[PDB]
Amino acid sequence: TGYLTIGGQRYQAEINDLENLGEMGSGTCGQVWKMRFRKTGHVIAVKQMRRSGNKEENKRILMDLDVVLKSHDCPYIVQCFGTFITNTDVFIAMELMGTCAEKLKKRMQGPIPERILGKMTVAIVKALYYLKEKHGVIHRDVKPSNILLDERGQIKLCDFGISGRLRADVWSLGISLVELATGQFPYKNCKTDFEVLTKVLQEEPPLLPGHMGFSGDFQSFVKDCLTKDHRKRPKYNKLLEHSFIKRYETLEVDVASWFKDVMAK
Repeated sequence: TGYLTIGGQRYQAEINDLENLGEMGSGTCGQVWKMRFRKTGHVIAVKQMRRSGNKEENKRILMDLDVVLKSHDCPYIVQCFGTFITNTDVFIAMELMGTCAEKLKKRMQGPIPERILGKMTVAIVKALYYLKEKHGVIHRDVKPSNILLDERGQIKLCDFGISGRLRADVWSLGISLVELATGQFPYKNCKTDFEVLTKVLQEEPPLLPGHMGFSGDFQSFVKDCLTKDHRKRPKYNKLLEHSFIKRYETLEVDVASWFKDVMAK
């Protein structure tokens, strides 16, 4: 707070040291800017919390930050370099990611390959397990717009603005994987949230289709995530033993190149 820690080293800085390269996200958990140090050109993400802002949004920004600051030892969660508090704003400095999984989907204009989703699942399951085990934290909003990738191949979870302390996170992962694997949100034509809830309860889980070349491992994993009965739905420690996860923990996947190629389309 008032200076930044990067590489485990402290650098004095202030908001005036940064130039604004424009907005990357806003709306649910604050305005996020891409920003650049005026003297070096190095780039970071900066979330801005306005003192005069919507009070509910400010409560979300602050919960998210609380979790990010707690999670400095988790490599699957975006890291915070520090904060600047002015009379009118709070600026939260964070490591810049390349884009979210939702944008990759839209750019791809179709299915994201299993191998990429394998890496993604590993990272995201580990992020959720860390949050749960270390912090008693549940995310409550896992979805492609909250999954961040970069040109180095890294994958992280973000936006814990409505995370609760003390089930359905696993379900939201399963759904996100089906969405990304097919390029179709399985609750596409639902006009209303309540409609989506009725489908979740009344219909069979939206499993991965059988004739797209998905491995049995990937199909099994998704089917486990999408188990409607919570007594049957695996704990994270058991999902981390799943063969799908074991495969991609080890497997060499060039997510970095994949990502650069997609971002060139």
